[PDB]
Amino acid sequence: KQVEIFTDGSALGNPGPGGYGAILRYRGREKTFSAGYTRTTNNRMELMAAIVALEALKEHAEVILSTDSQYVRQGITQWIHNWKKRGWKTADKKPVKNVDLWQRLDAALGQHQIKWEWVKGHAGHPENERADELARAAAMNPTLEDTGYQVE
Repeated sequence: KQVEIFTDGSALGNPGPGGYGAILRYRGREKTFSAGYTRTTNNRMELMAAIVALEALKEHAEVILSTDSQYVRQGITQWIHNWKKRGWKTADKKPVKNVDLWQRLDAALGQHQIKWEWVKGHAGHPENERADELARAAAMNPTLEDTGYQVE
């Protein structure tokens, strides 16, 4: 009884309009999530896609989460454990970039058993390609304010 999640996010500027797409599959069926923000970044949308998909889980699960985001992979596999040791601050004592979303992702995660699948390209990954199409459509017609976005 595993849940398969496929996520992607993108933006059209640095900061610009952006959006996310997430696909959840469980016991044969599929659910889709997508929303666009007026001023955000690619990395924030890559993170938001995973957050929204995991927050949709209403009971503890065994999850296989597939994403091609290098940023999410680096946070999960390289950075988050050390950021927690340092109180979510860098060496210059500033809050970690996108700390709001990393902390929200950590809350959305830790209740589930997650196997991360770090995919590279779209070839052979149709759900990831569709998640990208959803994110791009959302970026072309954004409705929400990414209140946590901060310059730099």
